[PDB]
Amino acid sequence: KVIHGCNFSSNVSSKHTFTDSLDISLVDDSAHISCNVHLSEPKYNHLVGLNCPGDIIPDCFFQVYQEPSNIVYLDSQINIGDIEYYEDAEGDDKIKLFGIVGSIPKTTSFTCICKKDKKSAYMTVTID
Amino acid sequence: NFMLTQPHSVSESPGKTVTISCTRSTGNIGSNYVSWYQQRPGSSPTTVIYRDDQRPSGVPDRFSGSIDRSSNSASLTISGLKTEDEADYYCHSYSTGMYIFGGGTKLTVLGQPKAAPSVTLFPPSSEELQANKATLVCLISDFYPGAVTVAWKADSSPVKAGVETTTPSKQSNNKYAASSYLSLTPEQWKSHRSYSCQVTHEGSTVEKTVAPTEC
Amino acid sequence: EVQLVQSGGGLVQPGGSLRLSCAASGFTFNNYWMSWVRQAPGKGLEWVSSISNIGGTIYYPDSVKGRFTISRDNSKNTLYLQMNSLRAEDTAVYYCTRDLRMSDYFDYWGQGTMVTVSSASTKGPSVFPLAPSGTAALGCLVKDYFPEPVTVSWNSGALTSGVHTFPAVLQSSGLYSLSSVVTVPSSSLGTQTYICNVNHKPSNTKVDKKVEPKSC
Repeated sequence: KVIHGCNFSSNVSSKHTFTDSLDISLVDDSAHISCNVHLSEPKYNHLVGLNCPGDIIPDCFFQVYQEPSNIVYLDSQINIGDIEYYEDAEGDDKIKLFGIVGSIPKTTSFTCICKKDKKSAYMTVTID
Repeated sequence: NFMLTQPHSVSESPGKTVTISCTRSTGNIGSNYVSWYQQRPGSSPTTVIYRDDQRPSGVPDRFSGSIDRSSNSASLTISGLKTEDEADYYCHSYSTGMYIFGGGTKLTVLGQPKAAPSVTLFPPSSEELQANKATLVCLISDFYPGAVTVAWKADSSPVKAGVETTTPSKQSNNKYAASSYLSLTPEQWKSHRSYSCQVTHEGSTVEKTVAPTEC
Repeated sequence: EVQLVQSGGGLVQPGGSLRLSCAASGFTFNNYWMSWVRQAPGKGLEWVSSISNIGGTIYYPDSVKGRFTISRDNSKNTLYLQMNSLRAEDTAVYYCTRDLRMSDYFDYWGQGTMVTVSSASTKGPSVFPLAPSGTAALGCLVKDYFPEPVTVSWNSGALTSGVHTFPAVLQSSGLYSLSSVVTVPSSSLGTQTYICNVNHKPSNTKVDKKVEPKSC
């Protein structure tokens, strides 16, 4: 199974395969580039998450953003009942995921931040 | 990881300016943000610089930070010194999962002339030796600013073990005093030609020596 | 305003345990990282532990990894530091901080609370004379006592000029030592008696020690 999300680490990880990738050790200090994920399916059965080699802001994916600054809880944002939260570790690599099964009332978007040194990569998810 | 190294102390007169360095031992000082913290005596720290050169609210523009990518060093600069600027200052930088602090720098805003320490060194008493013990007592008083460094010699060889040294404490005449004790055995006291207490204050070093002699 | 009110430390014997608290107010507790930073008396800042917004990330240095545990209770807006297997090297003033993770710095600090790890018990000092070699210095050594303080006088209060009683050193044995020195005219070394009076009330210790010139 694939994780619909972004791998910002430079490890060649086997436990986890993401749909998108963007090596954080590439962008300018105190700047950001985005790695966007769009999901559009009738009834889902997907894992969503990221692999961050620095620090994750906020505490995704229980907390997500709306430079973002509005911290929100994912259960309130997607407004679905059963959301499974998962995590993994590979040294400094931090893998935070969430599983989503079923239908979604309203199309919702949210952002999660991977920060490494002065460089921060954003991951914005849209789900219809 | 890395280390951040600051000078032990700096000093200047009111209204003058002072700069405190923070040299990163390995890696690039420009890779991670540097922050600076002020700590007045007996107080909790407060942030005066964050993100290399940003000032929190409440910090006047007399404070400023800069980053030197060639010397791999960050700097805090304080101009138009006031008495309340007298503090210990710490630089800080963060790498993933590790928080690194500089050693700290004493800033003395001079309120009197610089003053050399008066140093007295006492050898172990006959009483203490008969109790099968040996202590060397090195008394340091009347120095300003209140920053000193103590080292002990066995003859001319450095002594690293058995050394207990107090921090400077403010006297009644606003100068500072300190003390350093070297515990020895009676044999290593008698089996050397002399021991030495080396006090360094503001770059000038004062030395006193005592020998295991009866007379 | 933002507040970090730290709660209650104390004295612990080595290998004991102790819990520190930090009550936070004025900001959304769930949206910030928080840290503990300590400082041994006379020494520098040393980061102890950090915790992310709601526990997603926790960081420790190896000096406390396995012995200290950071946690937080968002329903009480409180940060905790659970300290176990305490060593004497853990003696420090522990500070509570709020962090801005995005800018890698501590933007607010607590007032601090002192934590002392000592196995020392009450013990009176041993007093030794520091004999003198136009003016001469003499004194007496007050050694291995607990707890503070210790008062020293010379000649029962008759001699107070030229007297200097230095602050104590805290040894790694947990015991204190200090020294009192008095500068006297060398011409009186043969004719004036010098007795230092050392008093340590916690142990009902009173010592009169005469400091004589060396016979040689």
